[PDB]
Amino acid sequence: MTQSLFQPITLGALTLKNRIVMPPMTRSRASQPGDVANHMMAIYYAQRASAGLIVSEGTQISPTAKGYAWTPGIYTPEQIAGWRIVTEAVHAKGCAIFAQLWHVGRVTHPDNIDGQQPISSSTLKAENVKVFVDNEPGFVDVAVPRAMTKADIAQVIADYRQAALNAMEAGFDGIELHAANGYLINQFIDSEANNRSDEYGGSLENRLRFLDEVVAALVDAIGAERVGVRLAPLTTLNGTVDADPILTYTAAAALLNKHRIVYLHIAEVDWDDAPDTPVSFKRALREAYQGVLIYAGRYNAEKAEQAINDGLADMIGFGRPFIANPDLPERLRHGYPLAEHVPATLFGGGEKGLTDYPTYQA
Ligand SMILES: Cc1cc2nc3c(=O)[nH]c(=O)nc-3n(C[C@H](O)[C@H](O)[C@H](O)COP(=O)(O)O)c2cc1C
Ligand SMILES: O=Cc1ccc(O)cc1
Ligand SMILES: O=Cc1ccc(O)cc1
Repeated sequence: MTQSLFQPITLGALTLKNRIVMPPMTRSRASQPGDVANHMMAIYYAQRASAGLIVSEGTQISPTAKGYAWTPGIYTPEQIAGWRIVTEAVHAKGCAIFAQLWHVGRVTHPDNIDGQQPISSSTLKAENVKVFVDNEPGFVDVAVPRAMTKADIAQVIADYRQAALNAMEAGFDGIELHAANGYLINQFIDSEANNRSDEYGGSLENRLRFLDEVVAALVDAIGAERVGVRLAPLTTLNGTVDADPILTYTAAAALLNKHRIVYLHIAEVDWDDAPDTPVSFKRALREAYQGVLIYAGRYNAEKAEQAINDGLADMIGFGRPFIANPDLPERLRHGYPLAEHVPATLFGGGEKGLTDYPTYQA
């Protein structure tokens, strides 16, 4: 029935139109050279501004934080200006937008990071994990990362902190820390991906240290009311696996709650990796974290409404459906049929498969 889904909600200093979120979705359409957010991306996001909140596709915080060809960066003056075009376009439509600050850690190839060697919590390679390269050739197997030294850690935190400032300069309403889907921070969090012997490995407290320090920096830079964090407790598609996900992530949620981050975003499904997410686990997260809770992963109107009314979620993200339906909210509200996206145009290319999905017309 969707009544709650269409109720507004306060997100820090923002008052959002509804509970629908356009989750972060890499489309790899950044202008070359320079990986700059561009005009077609601005049109793309503005077309979907009826969402209550838009979270931008992952945007790398540095040259070595990139994992896929043509993804937009947020560290150069040009990239900031490029993103500004996007946020202004989105704001002109009346919608809030957060920048997803990204660092892929070991999920990359030297070709995508100026020949450099990928960094990670440890020297563990992601099993059968491929990334894309060039400016095109194709997919290639990820490389072997090198364990991050204390200097590396201080640098990445620095890059995250500056990226946050750059996001504000770019006009974003806030930032989302990508600590999910097997990327850098996730590589510290999950036990089976972190084999460090120092303060950033071993115990649960140590495995959460990097997340704690990065968030501390982000909050210090732009305020907790403008900081969101994304986690992926149960999925493992990109190579990260935890030994006790339920405990690790309930703890992570409690930790983030202390930082008073504005929202916690849970990535429940990653492609066809949809692990059963116990309602009991969801209720524990609801108690561990008291802010705005967002979930994304195979939701339809019914399941979204039910998640909100059961007290499990405050907002719900719809990813793939938003790709093919710029007016997704209107369709969900009326029960109009949803167009399906074309996998072949998800990444790279131009406007085709990006801005030419029409709004609904009976
Ligand atoms: C083309 C595509 C690119 C994605 N890129 C991102 C991203 O950059 N960052 C992220 O955290 N999740 C990313 N996601 C995951 C989505 O945000 C979302 O959690 C996922 O698609 C599950 O929701 P859905 O079943 O409604 O599509 C991507 C998904 C797709 C389909
Ligand atoms: O096919 C191109 C491509 C670019 C970046 C990716 O993330 C995935 C695919
Ligand atoms: O398909 C690209 C992709 C990028 C980042 C993720 O978090 C998940 C998917």
